[PDB]
Amino acid sequence: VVKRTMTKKFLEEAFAGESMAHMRYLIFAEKAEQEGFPNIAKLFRAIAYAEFVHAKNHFIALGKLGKTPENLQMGIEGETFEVEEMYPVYNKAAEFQGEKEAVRTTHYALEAEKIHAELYRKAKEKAEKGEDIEIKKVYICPICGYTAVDEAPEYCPVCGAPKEKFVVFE
Amino acid sequence: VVKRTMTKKFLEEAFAGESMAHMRYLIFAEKAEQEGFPNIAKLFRAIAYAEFVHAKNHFIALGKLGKTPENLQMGIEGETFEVEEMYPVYNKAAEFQGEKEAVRTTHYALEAEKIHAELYRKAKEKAEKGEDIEIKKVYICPICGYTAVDEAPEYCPVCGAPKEKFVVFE
Ligand SMILES: [Fe+2]
Ligand SMILES: [Fe+2]
Ligand SMILES: [Fe+2]
Ligand SMILES: [Fe+2]
Ligand SMILES: [Fe+2]
Ligand SMILES: [Fe+2]
Repeated sequence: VVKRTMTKKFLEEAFAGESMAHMRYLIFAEKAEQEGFPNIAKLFRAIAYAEFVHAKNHFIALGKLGKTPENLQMGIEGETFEVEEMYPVYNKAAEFQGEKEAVRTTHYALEAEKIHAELYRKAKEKAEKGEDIEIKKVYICPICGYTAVDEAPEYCPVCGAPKEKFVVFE
Repeated sequence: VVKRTMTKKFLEEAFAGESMAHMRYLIFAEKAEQEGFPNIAKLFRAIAYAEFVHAKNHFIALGKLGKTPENLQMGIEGETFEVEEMYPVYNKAAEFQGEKEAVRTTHYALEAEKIHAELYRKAKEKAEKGEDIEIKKVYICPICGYTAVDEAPEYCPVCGAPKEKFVVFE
């Protein structure tokens, strides 16, 4: 595990950089697919995977990956920070500055992170005891990220999207 | 597009936070699968997709998504930044501080970003004239992110992993 202060900071910066490169490449892969460049999309998805490999390498070099219950706990703490501190403040500041699009994107994320924190707390209770959670499918709204387990609601309560738009993970 | 300075900054910070949560969750999904919790793995994967949605929303609200040629150009500049500036410095610093694990993860990423920059330059040439690239598959090394289009060397030139371990995008 890396211990020296400057190298640790540089790897955390590189982790952030690789995560953001991965994410832009996923966003760009979807746009290329929509514009009629399916091979360009394939290249973006593939390079996105390479940047996952690089960020995973940095993250393990920093000592941050543990067993499932501990990884769930990191999930819980991050989701809790975004629900209680980060997104309420960023949403209030956007409203204060009149930036309606940011009001919306921060509202969307906040309502979903409330769900994520609760799901990871239910998961951790099972993983603590060596059990897997019993969920069969998870549905995700592709507009706002709203997350539902086992059945999709009739429409998304956060953005109003129809049940038919939800993405299924089975 | 968001224009006020503080809101823009908070959206950039939220984009970084959602990217890193997505990346953590993909890393955690793989560890859950290895430890024998496939339903917790499925949960991490679906919630990572929700964070893709939230990041993509902030990224569009900042006005950073364009057409494929402009997105490739953002690719080129980021990859060129990592090759000529960021990784050489972080790698030399890790070496100076004796942090061999960081020397290795920065070396792995650096050699692959060299290839990414060149692939995106080749892709943009075609995109900016309305044509798709012609590629069949892309191979990615799961140890260091080495990337090869159409034909792969029999062993990864950076870490030595055999071609059978490469992840194939087709
Ligand atoms: Fe990378
Ligand atoms: Fe979340
Ligand atoms: Fe929604
Ligand atoms: Fe999120
Ligand atoms: Fe790269
Ligand atoms: Fe490799």
